Amino acid sequence: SISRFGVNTENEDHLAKELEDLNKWGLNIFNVAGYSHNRPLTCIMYAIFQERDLLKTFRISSDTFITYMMTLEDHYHSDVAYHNSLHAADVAQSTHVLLSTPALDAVFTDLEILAAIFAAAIHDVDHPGVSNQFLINTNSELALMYNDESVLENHHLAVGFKLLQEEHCDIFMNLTKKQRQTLRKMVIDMVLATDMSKHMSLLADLKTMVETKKVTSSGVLLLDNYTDRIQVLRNMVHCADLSNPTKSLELYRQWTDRIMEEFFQQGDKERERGMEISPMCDKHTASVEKSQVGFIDYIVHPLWETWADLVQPDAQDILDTLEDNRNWYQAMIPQNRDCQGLMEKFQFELT
Ligand SMILES: C[C@H]1CCc2c(sc(NC(=O)c3ccccc3[N+](=O)[O-])c2C(N)=O)C1
Ligand SMILES: [Mg+2]
Ligand SMILES: [Zn+2]
Repeated sequence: SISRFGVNTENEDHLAKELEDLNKWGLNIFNVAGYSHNRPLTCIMYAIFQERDLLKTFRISSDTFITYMMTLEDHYHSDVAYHNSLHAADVAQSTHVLLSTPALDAVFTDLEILAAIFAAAIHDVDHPGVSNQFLINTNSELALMYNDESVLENHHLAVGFKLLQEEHCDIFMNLTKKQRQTLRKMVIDMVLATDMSKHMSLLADLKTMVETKKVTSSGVLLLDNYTDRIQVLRNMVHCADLSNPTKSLELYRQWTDRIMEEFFQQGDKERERGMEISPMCDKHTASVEKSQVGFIDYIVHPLWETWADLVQPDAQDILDTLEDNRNWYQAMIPQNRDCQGLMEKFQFELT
């Protein structure tokens, strides 16, 4: 029923109401999902692009764009609990908001805007619901093909890009050859940066950026060159990928249930195979609450606190919500040694 929102629906009134919060951190993608015949990704990407006049700027037809997004959305596994199209929509919509932050006003080109939103949308496509390390230890075709390096993240790129070639799917058809090679380079860089094994190198570099930042007379970050811009961008996308815990508790509890169920599903495959069970993946032993606090203290808060620095005072509410959600889980509970599970799970790579 009628694609002005690019999707079928029987509650355009409630879909519209919900898309009023398109530009806000508080948008509810679960609701957009429920009012779009579970096409949250197609729906939110279609809204974001009209909102940013991106289809105009890059001469992308509504049909080309809906045809591609639909296909991209088809390539997220609906039987995977967390890494399905709801996640991709969320990260896309979250990048859209981060891009609007006042400290970054007019800092990026339209091409960079396009790349960052596209990267967010494709960053987990065709995710099988198991980790890089799982794929490597079981000798998956994907691990062989990509030499055990950012295996899934290489696959998300191949797939997202491959789908441009489907009939009526080339949303970049009208870019210049130069724009296209620049977009490809930036998206590759951003999607590779969503590999959690890089989290600590990302974060160290973001801290250096923070410590020597410059802001204009207005109050807006001064980003000297390409190198500085793509670095903010790769951090922005990693932040969006890690934004679940900074969202209202109503939303984060749902994201938590989902990733826990996907972790448990990997653990069962590990148990079934006689493998050691990855951290947080053993349903018989996991403790969500304890894990929440550790994950927020060791991974999420250190990052968002640095992003909040970069763009101060813009991200203060984000940081506040994050601290409230942490204390919510903490209250249910009756340091390096303690962080060891996260280190094992994320496999931080030295550089
Ligand atoms: C106790 C739970 C709470 C939520 C959570 C985790 S781990 C986690 N996220 C990740 O592990 C993650 C983050 C960035 C990129 C990839 C992943 N991942 O592969 O799961 C979340 C979350 N909702 O983002 C542990
Ligand atoms: Mg990923
Ligand atoms: Zn993701």
